[PDB]
Amino acid sequence: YVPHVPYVPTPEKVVRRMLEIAKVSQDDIVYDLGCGDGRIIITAAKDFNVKKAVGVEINDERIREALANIEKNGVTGRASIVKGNFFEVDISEATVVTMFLLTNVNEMLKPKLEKELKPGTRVVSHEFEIRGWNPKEVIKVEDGNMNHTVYLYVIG
Ligand SMILES: C[S@@+](CC[C@H](N)C(=O)[O-])C[C@H]1O[C@@H](n2cnc3c(N)ncnc32)[C@H](O)[C@@H]1O
Ligand SMILES: [Mg+2]
Repeated sequence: YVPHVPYVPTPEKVVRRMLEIAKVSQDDIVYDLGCGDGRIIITAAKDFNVKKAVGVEINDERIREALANIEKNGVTGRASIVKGNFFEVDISEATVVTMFLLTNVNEMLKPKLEKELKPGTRVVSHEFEIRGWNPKEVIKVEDGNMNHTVYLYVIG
């Protein structure tokens, strides 16, 4: 089995602000690349009423959490998990893509996004500047003692 692996979730306030910044609404399909405990797709479904939210995650410890959290939050009808490497998972149906990634995956991520996402798709990232792209918005989010940066991109 896969042993314990540390992770970094996005604080709840930053999750909300990300979805606000991307103007997430009911008609949206939200994909979270590396969804961890599922909080972004759960909040999108629970608080922003999205028709569909899909979390992609490779770590089974995280997936087990996320699956339970979906039930605990009463959003099993609209939120789901895809087990896999998000580089290898089809995200083309997304109208909004969220990311909080702490490794240098920029060079790899850019071509998959341009290839699979339709023009007008919004990409919103927590402290992940996408090198070579021009952000529509760069927003500082104050979170108690903590500060965060959120980037918004619009495909095309
Ligand atoms: C920084 S945590 C963020 C979790 C969540 N999106 C949030 O903001 O609260 C990054 C997550 O991405 C997952 N991850 C990293 N690389 C991945 C990959 N290639 N495919 C799927 N998941 C990945 C990790 O296992 C971890 O759960
Ligand atoms: Mg932060």
